[PDB]
Amino acid sequence: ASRLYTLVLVLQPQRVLLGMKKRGAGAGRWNGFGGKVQEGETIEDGARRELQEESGLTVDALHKVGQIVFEFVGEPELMDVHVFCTDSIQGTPVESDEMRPCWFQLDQIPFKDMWPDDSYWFPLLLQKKKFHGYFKFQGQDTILDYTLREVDTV
Ligand SMILES: Nc1nc2ncccc2[nH]1
Repeated sequence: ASRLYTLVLVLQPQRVLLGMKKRGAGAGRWNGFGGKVQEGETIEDGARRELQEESGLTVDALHKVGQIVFEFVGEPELMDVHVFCTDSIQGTPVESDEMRPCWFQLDQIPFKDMWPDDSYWFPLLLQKKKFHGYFKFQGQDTILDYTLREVDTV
């Protein structure tokens, strides 16, 4: 019982784009851009669509970098998050009622204001490693258990 989500990191040689979510799921935290995959839509097409919706940016090729499954205790559905990165975008990041984008130098990624699991897998993304992870959460702040391994094929 899992539901598909996407997550896109615009990762350039010296900086990464994140968005401050203003409401709803994950509000108040910096995040990549993504959301639910639609009926009849490929995961990658969903990732490209959500990047545009949430950041205003157009991406062509997206590179698969990981899969992370999230369990929230007390919630039936697991989140099956397909993570992608890109270094070539078009457009300029757009602030909307839903998200405030902002570039971060790689040594200044705001982990204290991000979901706590990101501290584990972001360093792999930064070194161009691919991964499979699982995180069991209680609430939005507490990781009860996790696994995380590097893979050759996402
Ligand atoms: N970047 C990111 N980390 C997350 N952790 C748990 C749920 C959703 C998440 N999005």
